[PDB]
Amino acid sequence: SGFRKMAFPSGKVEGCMVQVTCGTTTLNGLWLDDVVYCPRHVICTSEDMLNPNYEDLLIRKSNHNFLVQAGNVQLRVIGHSMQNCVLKLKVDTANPKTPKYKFVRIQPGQTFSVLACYNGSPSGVYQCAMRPNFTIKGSFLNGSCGSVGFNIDYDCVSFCYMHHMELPTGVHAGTDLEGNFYGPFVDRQTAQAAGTDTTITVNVLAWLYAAVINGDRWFLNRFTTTLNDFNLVAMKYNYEPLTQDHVDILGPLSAQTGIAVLDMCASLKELLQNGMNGRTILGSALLEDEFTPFDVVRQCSGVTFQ
Amino acid sequence: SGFRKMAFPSGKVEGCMVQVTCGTTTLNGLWLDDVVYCPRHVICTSEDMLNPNYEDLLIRKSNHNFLVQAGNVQLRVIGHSMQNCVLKLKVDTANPKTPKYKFVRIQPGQTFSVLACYNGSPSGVYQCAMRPNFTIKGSFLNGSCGSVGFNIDYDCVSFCYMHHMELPTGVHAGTDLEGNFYGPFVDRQTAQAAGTDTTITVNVLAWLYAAVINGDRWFLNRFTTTLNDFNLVAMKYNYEPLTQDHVDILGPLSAQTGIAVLDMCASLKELLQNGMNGRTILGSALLEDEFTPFDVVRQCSGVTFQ
Ligand SMILES: CCc1cc(O)c(Oc2ccc(C(N)=O)cc2F)cc1F
Ligand SMILES: CCc1cc(O)c(Oc2ccc(C(N)=O)cc2F)cc1F
Repeated sequence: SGFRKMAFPSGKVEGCMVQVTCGTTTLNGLWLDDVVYCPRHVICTSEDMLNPNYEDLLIRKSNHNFLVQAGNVQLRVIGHSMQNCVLKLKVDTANPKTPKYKFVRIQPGQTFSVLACYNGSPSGVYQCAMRPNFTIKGSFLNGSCGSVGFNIDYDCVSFCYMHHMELPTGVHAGTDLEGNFYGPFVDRQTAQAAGTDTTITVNVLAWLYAAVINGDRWFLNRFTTTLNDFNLVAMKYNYEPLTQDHVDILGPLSAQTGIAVLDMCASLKELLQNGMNGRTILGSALLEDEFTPFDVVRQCSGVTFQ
Repeated sequence: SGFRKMAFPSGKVEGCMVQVTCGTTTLNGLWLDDVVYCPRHVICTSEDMLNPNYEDLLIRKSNHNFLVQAGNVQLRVIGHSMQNCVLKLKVDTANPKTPKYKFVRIQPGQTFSVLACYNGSPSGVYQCAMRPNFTIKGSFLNGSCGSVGFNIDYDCVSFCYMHHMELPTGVHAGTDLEGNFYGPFVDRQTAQAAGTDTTITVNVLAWLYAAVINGDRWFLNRFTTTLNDFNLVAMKYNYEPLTQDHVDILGPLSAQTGIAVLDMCASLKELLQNGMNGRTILGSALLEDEFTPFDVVRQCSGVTFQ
């Protein structure tokens, strides 16, 4: 019993974290096979983050300008290239701790674990979601760039995020492992403001099913609704519109608990219109939206990883 | 910026998790050097959890009755002994992934990371606190027994919890790694109810400092108070009494933010008496008490682990 914000085991990713230093800038890199991936703004100095021309800044960089340190050993850089907003540093040693892995570009609403690192050393792990405005609400300080977000399916690590920037509002932005930013953000210290932080409706519903499974049932009402009628309420509270795809994805949780998806929507509707009246759900006083339906099934069924 | 429920990197502990099977019962064990630690109720059957006599049940067990599997390899058990509520299974192979480690019995209010496991395979990691009633609010399903809680100080893993039981109320109980239960709980399926779940006052205050550091300052009032006057409010809301030791421990956070500890107490007092009026603090609608002062400093300063 009990439901917690749960991250994947980070050991497979810890063995891939290295320290990359260019000039006086040090951040983290990801060492997979014989390539080290890191944010391209490692080549930037302080005066340059306002308006960097990365192509021009890279002309003055050779392989030996990139210092890559794994633990206490220096990796030999034998080639380097820029792919979008990441650099790929070819090293002469394949990472012996390389796990089975994929590179995935996730959709908004999807969750992943972040291994926060500093100077190539892991500091902590927590669970994140890609917000609908393509930011993430993480915990990152100076030097955390290059920290990655990932999912694990048994023995395969799916890397989906690399941390690049912190916006003036305290939220965070980054790229996939191909170097393409999530959302409209750029690796420049400029005026870029995040859009509306809408709530991930399907995730709240999943979390409500998780609450029912674990004994929190006070919010179950006597009402039902339709997708169109619920979405009229979702729009007012800046909730994502619920689609039939979302209903379908919640099928398994609906079947296990015997509560029709549209019944749970009517329960959510009452919670949005009347608040929680000082009660709590799974130890929270607000509606949680960073659990996916698959996360709930995983944690309520005990899926492991080899 | 940003403040998150953050667990330690679990890689050092993942390499120690094994599967222990006795008869038809399978749970998790912790393999350090040439000893495997696991809950002693691995030797129990279903009819036996009501009133087990472990000394008698152990008489019918030999070394070869304990099947210990690390990954896909069978470990050779060459000795076994019961220490309080854990079994120590001497194996003939030292764990080559053994990290620097200690065994620590933590105090209530202290936090730690849990590596939830099933069949010796890690499933996820999350942060927990030892509640003042000596329970923990975890996420454990059948087969999770033997999962451990731990802290890391750079390169030393301090193991402080092994999971044993789930109470009828959905909370969790366990032992230190010497086999002594936290609180009055026993490894028997009996009537044992948890006491008052009081709030860890010093941890809430630490978390309020973390909020100030990250830009949430609306709760800062114009008032101050005394320890005795604040504690009169703490008692009403089932808060731990604050002591001078607690004030001293908050010194560093007080100095960094320039807010006297007793000023922050007066802010907490107003929050308890008037609620949050629908606002949030660090993304929460309730007062969080599972961050220690040391946790806040760690996450706000970027401490790493080698
Ligand atoms: C030119 C691109 C660029 C380079 C930087 O080095 C940079 O610096 C930071 C990045 C992230 C954080 C944080 N806390 O996540 C803090 C930082 F100072 C920002 C930035 F856009
Ligand atoms: C005789 C001692 C004993 C043996 C058990 O095997 C047991 O079983 C469970 C333990 C923990 C959980 C959970 N979800 O944490 C679930 C369980 F069924 C309980 C118990 F007291």
